[PDB]
Amino acid sequence: NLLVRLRSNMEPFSKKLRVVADYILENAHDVQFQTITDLARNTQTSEATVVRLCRDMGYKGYSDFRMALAVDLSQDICDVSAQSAVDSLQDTAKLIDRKSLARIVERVHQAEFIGCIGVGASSIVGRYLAYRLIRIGKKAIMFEDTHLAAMSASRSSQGDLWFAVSSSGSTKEVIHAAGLAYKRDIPVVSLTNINHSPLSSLSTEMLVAARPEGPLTGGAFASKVGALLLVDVLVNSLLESYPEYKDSVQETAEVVIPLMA
Amino acid sequence: NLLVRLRSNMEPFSKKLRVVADYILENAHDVQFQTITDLARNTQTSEATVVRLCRDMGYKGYSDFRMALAVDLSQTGDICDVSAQSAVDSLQDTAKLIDRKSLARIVERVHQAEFIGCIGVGASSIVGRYLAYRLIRIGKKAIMFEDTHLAAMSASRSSQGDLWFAVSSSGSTKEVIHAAGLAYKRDIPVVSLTNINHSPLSSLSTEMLVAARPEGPLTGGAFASKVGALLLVDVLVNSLLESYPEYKDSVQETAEVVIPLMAN
Ligand SMILES: CC(=O)N[C@H]1[C@@H](O)[C@H](O)[C@@H](COP(=O)(O)O)O[C@@H]1O
Ligand SMILES: CC(=O)N[C@H]1[C@@H](O)[C@H](O)[C@@H](COP(=O)(O)O)O[C@@H]1O
Repeated sequence: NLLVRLRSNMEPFSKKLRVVADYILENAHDVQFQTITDLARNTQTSEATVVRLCRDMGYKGYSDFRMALAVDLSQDICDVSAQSAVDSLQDTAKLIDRKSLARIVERVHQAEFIGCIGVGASSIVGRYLAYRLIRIGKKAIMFEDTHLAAMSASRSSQGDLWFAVSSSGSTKEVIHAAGLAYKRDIPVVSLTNINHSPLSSLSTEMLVAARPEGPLTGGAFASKVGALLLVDVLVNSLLESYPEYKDSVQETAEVVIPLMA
Repeated sequence: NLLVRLRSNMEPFSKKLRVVADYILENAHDVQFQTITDLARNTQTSEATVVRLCRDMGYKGYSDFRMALAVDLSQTGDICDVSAQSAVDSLQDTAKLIDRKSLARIVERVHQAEFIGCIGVGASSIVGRYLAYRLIRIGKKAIMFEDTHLAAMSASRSSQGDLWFAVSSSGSTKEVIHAAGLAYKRDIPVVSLTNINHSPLSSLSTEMLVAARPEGPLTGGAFASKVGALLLVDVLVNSLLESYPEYKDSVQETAEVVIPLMAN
């Protein structure tokens, strides 16, 4: 019925607003999975125009409108769950840009200190990255306290590198912390499931997994599995280009032997 | 080297120890991926016998021995596509292995549970966090601990209506077992999520779900091992959503309340 309201309330809109209004009507199902940056790009308008339209429909902004749009459209298990994750792995392996991956490998190799940022289900992905970095002997820290991450990002200096782990690239405190590093000329690598988002303007490099999240599918295993695959490839490529990291894999494995039963 | 020492220094070993020395000398590649509980079973000897072999050989115990073993063995196309392919094979292997009778029972325990405690360290922290996250999406109270002191203290006072998940590929991590063991001993259900059928943890588990690809001393954290542990988490919560469609209201409401935390 929010569609019914859009058509009905479309009467008073200017040309640019009606372009976006028309776009959303004809692409309702796909817009669930688009960021504000996507919708502005796809309509050839601006983010300011999208927001202005969402406000005219009664909403606080784009995220709020998209949430309503998702609820509006929504109105064997082991094998389906597994197949959906196999598909996303495959799709992600096709999408991976090898040249940006190779630059990212060199950035990590050169980094003295790696900070990672991510909340909600992205906290799982950022944790796996920091663990895998620690396995090869890098200093890495994962923050879900976005206040502490903003404060670290704000004093960041040559030698540091940041990963912003966010499927949507639209999470306010994650973007804020990442942007502080970016504005200081610190490399920021984003791990996302969407090509264009607010975070992309604040990233020096991006890896993109398959299956963008919508309002009702955050944390979906199909979206998270591709993001974890980005982490896996990155650290295995580091291991391949710099075999000396294998000494660290070995030593970190040895020192937790005394922690076994 | 450890393998040469096993060979030559085994003259002085007893028959019982010889059986274990012989099994290892013949199966050494696979022994990397076995728990003390497997080596004992596969040789039909006690875990005490296996330990005695290990210490006779100058190691602290089975895990120390198994680590030297993997290092001793160690001296004998595109990276994206191979890393993705392993994870594919692991997912499909885990899917075929899933015991659907256990899974249905585990779903019902979760449904009944008023409080869910989750325990895991190192790379298993990632799996336990995903579980607690997916629980919180359906409106369950779930806490993930990697502080194993805190996890021990909570488990030790655990009471009717609680349920624990012990996340460990090996089921052999000392402080994780200890905390799971405390709940188990107070008759509170414990569900283990591992990548091995037999382990110290299995004898302290009400139920178990087993992912493919057992970890070895030099492959802890491998994405092909973790990807199947995460698939178990997904299938668990998706079954719940299928049996108890009312959980979809929490999925929606948990999605709604984080909208004001987006940039737009
Ligand atoms: C759509 C949705 O449910 N969002 C919530 C979580 O599920 C999600 O994991 C997290 C991080 O979002 P990201 O920054 O896009 O990964 O954001 C929100 O708390
Ligand atoms: C073999 C190995 O390196 N083990 C280390 C980690 O990589 C592993 O994730 C953790 C928990 O292991 P689990 O309890 O078997 O999951 O134990 C060890 O710190």
